[PDB]
Amino acid sequence: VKDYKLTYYTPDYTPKDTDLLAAFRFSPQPGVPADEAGAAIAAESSTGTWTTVWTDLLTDMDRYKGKCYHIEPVQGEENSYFAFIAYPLDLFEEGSVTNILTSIVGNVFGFKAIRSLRLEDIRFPVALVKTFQGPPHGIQVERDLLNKYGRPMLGCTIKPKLGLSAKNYGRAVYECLRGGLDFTKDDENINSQPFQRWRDRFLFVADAIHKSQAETGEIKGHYLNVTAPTCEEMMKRAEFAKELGMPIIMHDFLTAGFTANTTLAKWCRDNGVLLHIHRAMHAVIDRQRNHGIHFRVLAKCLRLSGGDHLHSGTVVGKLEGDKASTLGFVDLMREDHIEADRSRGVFFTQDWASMPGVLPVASGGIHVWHMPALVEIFGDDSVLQFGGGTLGHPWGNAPGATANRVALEACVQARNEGRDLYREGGDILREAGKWSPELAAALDLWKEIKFEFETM
Amino acid sequence: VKDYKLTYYTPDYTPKDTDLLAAFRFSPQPGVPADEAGAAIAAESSTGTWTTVWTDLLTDMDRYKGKCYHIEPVQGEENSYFAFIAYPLDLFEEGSVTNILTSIVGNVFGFKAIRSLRLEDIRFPVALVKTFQGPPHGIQVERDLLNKYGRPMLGCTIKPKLGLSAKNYGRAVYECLRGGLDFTKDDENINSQPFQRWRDRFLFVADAIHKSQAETGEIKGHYLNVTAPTCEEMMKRAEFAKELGMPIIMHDFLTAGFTANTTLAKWCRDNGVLLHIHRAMHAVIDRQRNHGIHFRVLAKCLRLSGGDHLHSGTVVGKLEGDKASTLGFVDLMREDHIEADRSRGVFFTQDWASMPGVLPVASGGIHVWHMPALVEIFGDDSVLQFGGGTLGHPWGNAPGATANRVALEACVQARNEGRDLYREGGDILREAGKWSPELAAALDLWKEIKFEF
Amino acid sequence: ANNNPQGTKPNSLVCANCEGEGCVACSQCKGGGVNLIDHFNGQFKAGALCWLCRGKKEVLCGDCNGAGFIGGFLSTFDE
Amino acid sequence: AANNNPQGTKPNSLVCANCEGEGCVACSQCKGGGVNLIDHFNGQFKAGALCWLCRGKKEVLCGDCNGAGFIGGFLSTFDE
Repeated sequence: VKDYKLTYYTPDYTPKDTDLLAAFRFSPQPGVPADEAGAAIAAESSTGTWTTVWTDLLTDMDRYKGKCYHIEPVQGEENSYFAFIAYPLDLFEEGSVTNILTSIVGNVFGFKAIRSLRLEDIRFPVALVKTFQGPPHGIQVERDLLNKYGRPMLGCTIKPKLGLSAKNYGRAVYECLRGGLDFTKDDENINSQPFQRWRDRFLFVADAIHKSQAETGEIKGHYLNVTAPTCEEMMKRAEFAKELGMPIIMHDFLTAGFTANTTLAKWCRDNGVLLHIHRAMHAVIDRQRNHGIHFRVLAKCLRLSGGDHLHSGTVVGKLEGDKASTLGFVDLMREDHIEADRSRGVFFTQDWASMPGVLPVASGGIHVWHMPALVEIFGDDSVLQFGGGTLGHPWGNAPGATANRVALEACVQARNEGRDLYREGGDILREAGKWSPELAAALDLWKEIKFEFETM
Repeated sequence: VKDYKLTYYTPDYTPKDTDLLAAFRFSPQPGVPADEAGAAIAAESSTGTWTTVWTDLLTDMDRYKGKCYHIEPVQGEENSYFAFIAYPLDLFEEGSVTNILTSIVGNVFGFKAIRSLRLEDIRFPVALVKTFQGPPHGIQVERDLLNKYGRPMLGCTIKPKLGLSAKNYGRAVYECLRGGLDFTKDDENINSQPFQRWRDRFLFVADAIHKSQAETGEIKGHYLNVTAPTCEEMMKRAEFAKELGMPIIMHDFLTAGFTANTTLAKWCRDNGVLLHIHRAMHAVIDRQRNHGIHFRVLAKCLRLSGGDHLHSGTVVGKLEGDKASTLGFVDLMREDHIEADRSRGVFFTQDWASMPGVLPVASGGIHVWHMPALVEIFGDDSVLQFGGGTLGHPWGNAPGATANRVALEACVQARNEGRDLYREGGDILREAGKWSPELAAALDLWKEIKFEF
Repeated sequence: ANNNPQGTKPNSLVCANCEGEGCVACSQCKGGGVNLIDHFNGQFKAGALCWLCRGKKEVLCGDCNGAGFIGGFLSTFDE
Repeated sequence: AANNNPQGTKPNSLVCANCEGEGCVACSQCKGGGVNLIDHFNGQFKAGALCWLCRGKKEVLCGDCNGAGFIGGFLSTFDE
């Protein structure tokens, strides 16, 4: 406002326990200070004024005001700062993610005096956490429905095939599920397209599931993609998939939106199916390290809106500068109390108030020689998707599933006995691939990795 | 067949008339050529293989893959190229724009051998344009419904928004509309907060509309925000706003999604309501000039999905370059055939097959002294939203409304007679602000006259 | 009063025409609150309340419509 | 195998090295011949019949260019 400290930058202010905190990383134009830029970010995402001539008729003021309470520099980067600001609780609707997004990130990202702006984290109070539904089932309930204890679950997307009839699709699904996998995933581009409509696909996939589950002895599934053009088409696909007796469905929450995802999560909670969320079109928002919305914010918003599985990305190839951040936001969506740790990317202390957790899905070009690492990093509360590491076995679809199953069982059983999994990965796999030709062929096709000379 | 050929970069290939074309601007890593990067963008956004060892198991291929056919470089910039790609028609389903999005801009943006990637334009064939519904009403039907001919429309936003009871909200709306405006707009943060729920706000707004319209004789309106947390709540709000007799509603298509926007557009067509689309949360996708999705692609996707008005932002203070581009896509919202003109950002020739238009909306802190410029740039097929330019008048809200109305009518009457508006706009405003006190007070408060070239 | 640009302060974001206060002093009655001369048709006669501010002695700023800073959204999106 | 690199492209381009951009390599148990030449297990596979690995096709998928021809994308790398 004046020499007077902007009425918005109040560094001696401590936030209540019912305030929504937000941490922006901003970089301002040449010739603009940092404190004024912080106060301006605080005023843009609220009443858009510093003065008091508009929002003063009788008494209402300073209540619906986003005070900014911390500005610091970023170590290493030049001309780049962290701004912590804090919003009241009366600004937000009860049970709506759309409103929170539209209120925080509505039109601040277009501020002219700012060269770049990123939203790094966010903290929801418990008073606001308890007005949302959360995931339909969670981790324990979903583990009890399928009756899979101890090990992580396996899956195999059918990604590269396209233009397949519905019957050959059902046949490949049957061959995979019979061999020893647990789930199977539709390509996310597949919808009601002229070479393969949706009702035929649903019919034949259901037939394959029933056959393989009846002749194997355990519960098996297939993520059917119910993403549709309208609310009506989506609910119609979901009703028909429940009629056939399917345990789990699929959806993507960035092209379809948050209104459709909330609606589908409430339907899934009423009717008792599990929901698998597929993060597509996300690199458009959270790839560049200087503008956009980091992905942990969207992971939190998804844990609030609804979803049981979530794609999180593997960490077998990343360095410790990003493996740390990914492990951070993987703990942000499984546990119940997360302490602030800036090395792992967590900015605020978050308490989830006994809301269930979601389940991380690790996918994308992985094969058998990675199994020791994954079982050590993600733990056993996760899902592992094998795109090409299954359908490419030298002699079929079912043998590849058998190979992956054998490798996973060997690795888990070895971990239970105390053996290390970073020094003895190759040893475990080689000594297990001796009484089974499938695992021998699989080990011979791909190649060992030897992560970093002994470990990591 | 070896990747000494890349099988995907076919420079002599000529795209059919039933192919969906896309134009990317990319910048590759230090050490990768341009042709390989074009072929890799074509393969990432399709079957992700260059080889035929996987798909072509049974004599079927080449009909579900895109192919680069032009990799010209960018003039001026260093290490940046344009890549044109053509996708077959049988890859996308009908009526669904989420499918187009998730099939083009899916995982391609996460490619590793690319430093940055942006999507600049897109061309829908008529075969695919003809399967979407489009705008509920359009432009002609909308002018006929509201009965306002030969001038832009006038609207006002309400900034005291937060912490104002429902009845005082209704009284402010009544004062504004009675003065001479056409539309009032509901703020985009106001849905159902505990200090002001939605039903008891729709009530008082409808009451004010009925009073002012039965008193003035014209047709008045207020955009009522129906953005809800679910499909059911959204439909409930829209049905209530229709029962009261309201002629227009509002929505946010980037935070609520495209499924909800298509659902609402179908409802609005079946029930005779107009739909106004607010573009919140857009700079998070399309601000930086080197990563994201240009806004004209989203404007096209909107015209396909549904909507009658669309925010586009003022163009009066953009000097050049980034101004002629804006005008560019305004022509992609009102016209029916647009020839390729790279100087204004249009990459491909687009033909809309007699699908209706969309109405631009300008906003963002404009006052009376901008009236000539706007009336000359956007023409008469647009809406002009005023913020402080109406609520800040020294006398009240009805005087500010009257001031803006008088200024607009003067500028329009001056343009009709054949007078240049860039040169002598301020002269017209001053010659009109002599027999009206409100316009004189306005001309004296917003001291900035103009930049008169 | 009439300056060329919207005029941010030197190396800052604060508005200049008001120095951040958001409101300015009426340039018609010179803060007095009473008219000085006849204006339109002898209907605003000297001796009565000022015709512009109507006795408040303060009007809204112009370049920064009460925002106090320039780059905002109710004062800037005319670019 | 044919190349001992972990996973690598050609010097500049994105084309994969091990597979030379074809996506399929030659079997390493029978050297393209197509018939065993030594007992490979206890007694399950005896020499003189179809190769146990490739089942008589003499061609197998490639390890790094995981069926594709290059070194990016959802087939040959990890999702961040």
